[PDB]
Amino acid sequence: RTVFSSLTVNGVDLGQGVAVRVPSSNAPVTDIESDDIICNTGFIQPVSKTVAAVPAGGTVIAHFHHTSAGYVGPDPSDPLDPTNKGPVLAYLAKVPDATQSDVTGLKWFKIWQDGYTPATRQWGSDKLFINGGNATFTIPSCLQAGQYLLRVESISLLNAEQYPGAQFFLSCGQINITGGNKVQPVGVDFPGAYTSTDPGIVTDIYEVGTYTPPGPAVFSC
Ligand SMILES: *[C@@H]1O[C@H](CO)[C@@H](O[C@@H]2O[C@H](CO)[C@@H](O[C@@H]3O[C@H](CO)[C@@H](O)[C@H](O)[C@@H]3O)[C@H](O)[C@H]2NC(C)=O)[C@H](O)[C@H]1NC(C)=O
Ligand SMILES: *[C@H]1O[C@H](CO)[C@@H](O)[C@H](O)[C@@H]1O
Ligand SMILES: [Cl-]
Ligand SMILES: [Cl-]
Repeated sequence: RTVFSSLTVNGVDLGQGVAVRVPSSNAPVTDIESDDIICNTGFIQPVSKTVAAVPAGGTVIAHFHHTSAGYVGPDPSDPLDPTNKGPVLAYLAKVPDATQSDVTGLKWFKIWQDGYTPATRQWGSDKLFINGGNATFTIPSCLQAGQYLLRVESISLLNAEQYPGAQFFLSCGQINITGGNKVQPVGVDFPGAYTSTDPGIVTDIYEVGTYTPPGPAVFSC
């Protein structure tokens, strides 16, 4: 179990819960056809009305911790329980207002993921753990400036031998991309992009040889 609950933008920590819609607990989303797959559910109120200004090309850290509280000292399952092998993924969607409550019907493009490396048997979850919950990635430099949601997700495949089984731990950050260019990427639907036939979602981790994370290929400029 894990929760994305804070952001750093080009080395500046924004603060616990700031510009993130933080779920009330670390309970997983398990239904890929639920609207809960978009940005989770049951947000801590009142939800932040901060929209983090981020230059296109800028470096963002999405901070995962074991619980919705963020860092509360030593915990062997902070940022996640390391037995919970799986990928880490980041997506953006262009939105009219990054504080708007309705997150349905958006078009999500993947900007980063950390899957599995067979030769080292290392998962993105392992790297996330080593990195103290820091999922660090850059915002594509060519993107159209404006308001976006930043969906960052940790998937535990520990029990993903059938569907339902995969456990999805995700939140949406609220960002305002500045500078940039004019690229408006093709995105996918949530729900929709993840299906019960995807070997990225239905996976026996004790029988993994190669692994491909679910969803579209990573967008690059
Ligand atoms: C995960 O990310 C956190 C949150 O940003 C990392 O902590 C931060 O690390 C930075 C960069 O090394 C520290 O910056 C330094 O600040 C000191 C003064 O406080 C200054 O003298 C240096 O010039 C430098 O800019 C920052 O202080 C620190 N912020 C925290 C701890 O809140 C953390 O290291 C990352 N964890 C892992 C395992 O990578
Ligand atoms: C954000 O900052 C990182 C270093 O923290 C760079 O690697 C990246 O190019 C971007 O400037
Ligand atoms: Cl746990
Ligand atoms: Cl460009």
